[PDB]
Amino acid sequence: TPDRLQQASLPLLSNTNCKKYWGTKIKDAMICAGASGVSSCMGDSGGPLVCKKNGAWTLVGIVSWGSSTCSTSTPGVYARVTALVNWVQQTLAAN
Amino acid sequence: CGVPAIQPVL
Amino acid sequence: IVNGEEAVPGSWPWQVSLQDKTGFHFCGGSLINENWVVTAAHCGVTTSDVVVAGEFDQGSSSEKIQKLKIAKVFKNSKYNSLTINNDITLLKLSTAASFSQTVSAVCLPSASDDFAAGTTCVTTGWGLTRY
Repeated sequence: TPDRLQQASLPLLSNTNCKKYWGTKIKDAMICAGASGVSSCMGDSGGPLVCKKNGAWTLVGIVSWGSSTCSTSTPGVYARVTALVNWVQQTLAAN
Repeated sequence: CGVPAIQPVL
Repeated sequence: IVNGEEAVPGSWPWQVSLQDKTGFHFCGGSLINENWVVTAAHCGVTTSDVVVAGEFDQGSSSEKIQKLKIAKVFKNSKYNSLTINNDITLLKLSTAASFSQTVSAVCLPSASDDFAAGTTCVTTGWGLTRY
């Protein structure tokens, strides 16, 4: 893996359009991005997928899975934070 | 949150 | 990240590195405040692993990084490892992060936030650049 931190811009896709690549593996708590010439890969897991909303970077996804070869033409799959933020807010409140 | 002190350059 | 580019050091202050006791980087994560890190459930983090904050170049000896111990690993009970669905794990730091210019929090969305198809976002990490 690289010594220094890498970044890459990439587009979000709709789950419907993403199912064209992954079929039924695409669940509701998942969000796809990429298939744009770049790709997350092994070692990137757990990392952020951030989008700028109203001037601040917000966590939209968490690097989850994708192409076993990190194909830059296949979209990467990230945990959809919007579907899990209620669990986060609940866990932080109780601990 | 979300606004770095060192602005990312893309 | 395959086809990415080197980031401006310290410009993604919420990015942390999960390294085992060996010093091996195995996953990334994001600080959501000084005591909590969000990462993926598939990373299989244990309390023997370390959260490294403020790092840019994992091969430098001169960066003032923060190596933070993990007190508890909260794997979303909804996580399905067969389908890799609800892939999120919260890590409660036993030792809180000290926020600075290079260490700070990322915002979390409201469960009602809309992020449209076609929107250009950014992803960061120390994953493989070539597979």
